[PDB]
Amino acid sequence: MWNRAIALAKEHRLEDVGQLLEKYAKYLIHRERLTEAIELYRKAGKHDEAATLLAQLGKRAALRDALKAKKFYVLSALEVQKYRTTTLDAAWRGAEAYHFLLMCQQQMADRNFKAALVLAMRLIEYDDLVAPVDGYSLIALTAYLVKNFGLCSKAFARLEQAERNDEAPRPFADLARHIFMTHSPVDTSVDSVPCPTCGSFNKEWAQRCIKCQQPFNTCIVSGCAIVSEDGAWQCSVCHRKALEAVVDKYRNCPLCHTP
Amino acid sequence: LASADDWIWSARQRPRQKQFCYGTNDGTISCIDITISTVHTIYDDQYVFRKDMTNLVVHQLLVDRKMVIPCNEYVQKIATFLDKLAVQLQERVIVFEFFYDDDRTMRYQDIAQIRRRLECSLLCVTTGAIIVSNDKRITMYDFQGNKRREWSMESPVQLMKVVGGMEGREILLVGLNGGQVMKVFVDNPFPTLLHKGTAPVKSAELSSSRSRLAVIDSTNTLQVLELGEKNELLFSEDNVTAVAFNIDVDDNIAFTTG
Amino acid sequence: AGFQAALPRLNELDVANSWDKLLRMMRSEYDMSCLTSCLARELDEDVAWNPEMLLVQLTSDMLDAAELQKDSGEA
Amino acid sequence: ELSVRVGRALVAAHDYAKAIRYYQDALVTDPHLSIVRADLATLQWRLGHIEEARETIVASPVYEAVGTAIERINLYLLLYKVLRDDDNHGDAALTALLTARSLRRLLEHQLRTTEAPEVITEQRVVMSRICTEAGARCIYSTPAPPPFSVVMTDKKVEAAAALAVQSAIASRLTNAREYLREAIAFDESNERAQLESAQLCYRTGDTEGCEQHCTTVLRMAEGSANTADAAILLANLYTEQNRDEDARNMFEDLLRKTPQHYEALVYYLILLYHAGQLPEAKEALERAAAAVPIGQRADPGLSYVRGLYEHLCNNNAEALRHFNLARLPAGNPWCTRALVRMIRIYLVPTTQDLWVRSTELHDNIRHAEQLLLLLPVHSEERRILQAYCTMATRRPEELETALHLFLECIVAAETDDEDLQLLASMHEAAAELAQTLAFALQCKVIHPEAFLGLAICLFISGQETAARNVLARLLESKDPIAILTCSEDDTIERAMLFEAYMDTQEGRLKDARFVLQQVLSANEGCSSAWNELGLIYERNQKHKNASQCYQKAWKLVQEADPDVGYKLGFNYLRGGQPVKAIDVCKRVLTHHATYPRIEADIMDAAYSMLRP
Ligand SMILES: [Zn+2]
Ligand SMILES: [Zn+2]
Repeated sequence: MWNRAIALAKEHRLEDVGQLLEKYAKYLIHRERLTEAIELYRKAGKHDEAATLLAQLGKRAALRDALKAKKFYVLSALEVQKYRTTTLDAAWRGAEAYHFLLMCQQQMADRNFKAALVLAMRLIEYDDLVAPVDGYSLIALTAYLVKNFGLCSKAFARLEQAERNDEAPRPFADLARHIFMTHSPVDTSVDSVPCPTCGSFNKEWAQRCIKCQQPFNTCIVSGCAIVSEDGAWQCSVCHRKALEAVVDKYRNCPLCHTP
Repeated sequence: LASADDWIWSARQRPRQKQFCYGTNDGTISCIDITISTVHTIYDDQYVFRKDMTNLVVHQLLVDRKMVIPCNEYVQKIATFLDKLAVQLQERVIVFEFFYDDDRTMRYQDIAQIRRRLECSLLCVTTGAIIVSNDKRITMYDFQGNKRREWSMESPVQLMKVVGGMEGREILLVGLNGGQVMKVFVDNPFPTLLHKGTAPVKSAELSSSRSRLAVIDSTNTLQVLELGEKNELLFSEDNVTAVAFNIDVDDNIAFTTG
Repeated sequence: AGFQAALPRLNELDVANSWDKLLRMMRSEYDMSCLTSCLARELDEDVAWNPEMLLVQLTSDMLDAAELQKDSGEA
Repeated sequence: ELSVRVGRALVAAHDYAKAIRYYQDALVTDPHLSIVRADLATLQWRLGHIEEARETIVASPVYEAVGTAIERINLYLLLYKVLRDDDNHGDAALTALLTARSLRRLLEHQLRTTEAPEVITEQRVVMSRICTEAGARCIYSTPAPPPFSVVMTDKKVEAAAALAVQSAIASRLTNAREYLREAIAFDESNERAQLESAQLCYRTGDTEGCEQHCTTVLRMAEGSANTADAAILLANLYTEQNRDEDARNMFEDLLRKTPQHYEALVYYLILLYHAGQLPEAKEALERAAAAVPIGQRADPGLSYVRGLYEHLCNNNAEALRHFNLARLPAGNPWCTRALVRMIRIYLVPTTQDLWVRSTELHDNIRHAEQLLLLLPVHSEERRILQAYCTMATRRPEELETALHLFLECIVAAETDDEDLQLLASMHEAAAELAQTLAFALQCKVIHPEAFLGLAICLFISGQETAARNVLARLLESKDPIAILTCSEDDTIERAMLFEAYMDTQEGRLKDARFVLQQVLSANEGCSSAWNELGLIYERNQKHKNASQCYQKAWKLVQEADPDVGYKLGFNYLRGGQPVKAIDVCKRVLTHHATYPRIEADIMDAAYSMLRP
C-alpha cells in the first residue's frame, strides 16, 4: 500500500521515505514482467511512470497489431489524466495515431473512400509513432481509390524515396510507372473549409489556417477539419470532437471508448 | 475406468465387490480392482464430500445435520467457505449458498453458474468470487464468469486455501514448490511473503489468530513457527501426515503422523 | 461416384478479412500488392473500454500467449 | 551539374513524356554528359521504349583516363540490360567483358600508385560479375523463339534453321563454360558464380563434371540467402544417385545453421513427403516455430510451411487455415503461392482430383474464384487457375471457356452483391474471350501446367484421344529426373497420375503399374498412387498386397479419405474381418459423413457377418 505508506511519512518526517518502491519497480522491469510494474506504480500514486510503461507496452504491441497498441496508448492517456486529477494533450497522441490507423481502414471497409482519404492525410501528423511507409502507403491507396492522382503521386514519390533509401526489388517503381503511364498526376482536391477569421478555403485535412495560422480541430470519424461548433459533438473523457452527421451511429467515443 | 487395445466385447462387475472384469476382441481378459477416491472440504464444522460420484453430501458435525445435493454430473473439485460452496463440474462451476427456512431446516440454493470450462489444480470459493489455480497462474473470477484478477507466482502452486477476511478483501494462503508460503489478498495484486522453505510445501495452515504458521514440507516434516519479521521456529515434528489448528484456541495444534 | 469434401468458408478462416471484398475491386486492372501490405488483420468494433478490465484482459491474454508455448515444456 | 538534379526532381513529379523531352533537349545542348544519356536511356527502356533507349545509347560519342573507360563499360552494360530481350543481346555483354579486361591499365595504375586496398580489388569483383552474368545469359536465354506463323510448308530450310539454332545454343553453352570458369577464377567469393557453374555442370547431361562441381556446393555455397537454389539441385542430384540419406543430412545441418529458412524447410518437407517419412519433419517444424523470438504472429513463411505439412498429411482444413494465415500481409513472396495452394485445395479437396468422373462443389469453386480474384491479372498462374476454376464446374460451356483459356495460355507462353458482381463479370469476360488446337500439337511444350489443364479439359469434355495426344506430348520431354526432383512443382507427377487414370480405362494395366512404381519410387507419399495400385491389385484378385498398400494409403491419409476408406472396408469385408471394416467406415463417417454408398454397402454387411 505504497500510496498510504509514502503519505504516512508526514509527522516529524522520517530518516527514510519510500525508495524501496523504486527498487521493487526496477526488479519488476528488469525481470521483464511488465504489467506488475504498472500496477505497482498505479498503487504507488505515481501515474506518470505507469503511463510511460503502458506507452512502452503499446510500442511493443504495435509491431504485431495496431489495435493492442491503441488500447495501451488510450490506457496510458487515461493514467495521465488520473495523475492530473490526483504538450498537455500529448499523452493522447499515441492514441489518435493508431485510432486513425484503424479509422481510415474502417472507412475503406465501408467503401467510403473520401473520409478515409482525409483520415489518411491526418495520419501524417504522427510520423514519429507510425511508420511513414505505413501512412503514405495508406495515403496512396486512398488517393488511388478515389481517382485523385495528385495526392497519389505525392505519396508515391515518398514511397520511392524510402525504397531507394532502404537499399543503401522495387514494387513501388512498377506501381508508379503503371499508374502514371495512363493517368496524369492531376490534383483534384477541393478546399471546402473556411477559417473563422480569414474565411479563405482550406483543405479538409488542414491542421491550422493556411494564412491566419489559427489552429484547427479535426473530425475523429471522418477526418475533416472542424470550424463550426453547431455540429461538434465532444467526448468528456478524451476532450475530442466529432461531427453529428457521422457520429450518430456511435454509442461511445471511438477514441477512448466511453459512452 | 481402463483402456484396452481392440474392441472390449464384454465387461461385468464382480458382485458385491469393487472389481470388474472385461474381455476384449484380441483374446484378452483382464480384471480391474477399483479403489474409491474421495474429494472433501471442511470449514469449521461443515464437512462436504462426494457420494456416488455425482452427489454432494454436506454434514454439519457438531450439530449433526446432513443434506444431499444431486449435481447429476461428475464432480471434480469442491471448495467451501462460510455459507458458500463451489462445485467444479465437467463444463461449469456451480456456486451454492446454504440457508435456513422458517422451520429452522437448512437448505441449499444455487446462486451462481459459471459456464466456463476451467482447468486448475486448486479451487477456492469465497464470499463473492471464486479462485482457480493451475501451475503458476492464480486467476480470480466473479460469480458471473468475468475475470477479476490474476497472479503469476515464482513456482508452481501446490496448496491454496482461503483463511478468511473482510468481504471482498479475503486472505488466501499459497504454498509453492520453492518453499514459499504467501498471503494472496484478493484485492491486492502482490502476494506478501510469510515463509521461505527449503522443500516444496504440501500443506500449510494459519493459526486462528494468524500469528503462527504450520508448514508441511515435501519430506513430511512439520514446522510450526511464530510469524513476524523473521519466522521464529517454535517446534518441528517429523513424519506428519496432516495438521490442523484450533479454530477457537490460539495455541492448540492437532497433527496426525504416519 | 463423385464426392467433394466440405471445406470451411472463407469468412470462417478469418472474421475480420473484409479486405477480401475491397481487394477484389482494385485488382480489376493490375496488381497493387505493395500498397496492401499495410491493412490490419483485425478491425475495431463499437464497444466501451473500462480501464481496469481492459488491463486485466491484456495481462490475461499475454499470460495465455506465453503459456500456449509453455505447455510444450521446451526451454 | 544541376541539370541531372532538375531531371530527377522532374521525374519525382511523375511526368515521363516531359522528362523525355527535357532530357533530350539537355542532350542536344551537351551530348558529352554521360549521366543524362544513362538516365534518358533508363527511362525510355522502363516505359517500354526499347528502340528509343537504344538510339540514346548508340548516339553517345563514347559508344585514356579511368573515368572514361568506366563510362564506356557502364554504357555497354546498360545497353545489355536494355537488350535483355539471341545473338544481338549477348554482343553488348561480350564487348563489355572485352573492354573490362582491357581495363591492364587498371593493373598498371594500381600496382604502382599504391592505392587503397579497397579500391584496388574493387574493380575485380565487377569483372567477375560481368562474366557471371554472361554465363547465366548463355545458360538461360535461348535464341530459339521463331515466329512460325503458319508460314509456307518448307522442305528443309526450316529444319536447317532449327539445327543452326541448336548448334548456336550448344556453342553458347560451351562458351558459358569458359565464361563461368573465368568468373570463378577472378573471384572465388562470388557465390552466385559458383551456383551458376554448378547449374551449368548439371545442365550439360554429364556424369563426371556433375559430381566434380555441382556436388561440391557445400564448399562452394557455404551460406547465403540463395542456398535454397543450391539445395534443390543438390537434392535432385542425390535422388538421381539414390543417395537419399546425404540429401537428408545436408538439409538437417543447413537448417541447424538457419532454423528459419522457410524455402529450405519447404524443400525438406517435400523431400520427406517423397520419402514417406512425413512425421520426421515435425521436429524441424517445432524448431522453426520456436525460432521466433518471444512468440508473436507466425511469419508467412512459417505459416506456409505449416499449411504445406498439413496438406501433405491430407489435413486440408488446417492446411486452409494456415495458408490463409500465410497471405497476411498481402504481396509477400508466399502470398501468390499461398493463394495458389488455397485454390488447389478448394479445387481438389481429397486425393481425387479434377480428372475423376453439388452445392458443396458450387461453394468450393465459389470460394476458389473469390480467392482467385486476389491474384494479379497479368500473372500466368492467375491466367491458368482461372481456366482451372472454370473447368471445375464441369459445365460444358465452362469446359469450352477453360479450353480456350488454356489454348490462349499456351499460345502466350510460346511467344455483399459487389463480390457476386465481380464473379459474374469475370465469368462473362471468360465467356467473351472464349467467343488453335493444332498449335498445341505442333508447338514446343514450354508450359507444362497449361498442357496438363488442357489435357484434363479434353478428357472431361469427352475427347480422350486428343487428351492422350497432348499429354503424351507433354511427357515426352522427360518421361526419371523430373519426378525425382525435390521441387514444389508437381505437375509432372499429376500428369503421371492422369496417365494411370486413362490407362485404367483402356483395359490394360501393366503400363499403369509401371508409371505407379516409377512415381512411388520417386515419391513414397503419393497416396493416390497407392490407391490406384491397390485398385488394379483388386482387379488382379491379389487381395493381401492390395490390403497392405491400402493400409499404407490409409496411414498416409491419416484415415481421412472416403474412397480409399471405402475400398479398404470392402476389402476387409471380402477378407472377413468386419471389425476392421466397421472401424474404417466409422472413421470415414466421422470425417466425411455425407459420402454416399458407405453404410448401405459396407456397414450393413459388416453388422450381418460380424457373428456368422
Ligand atoms: Zn484564416
Ligand atoms: Zn472519448
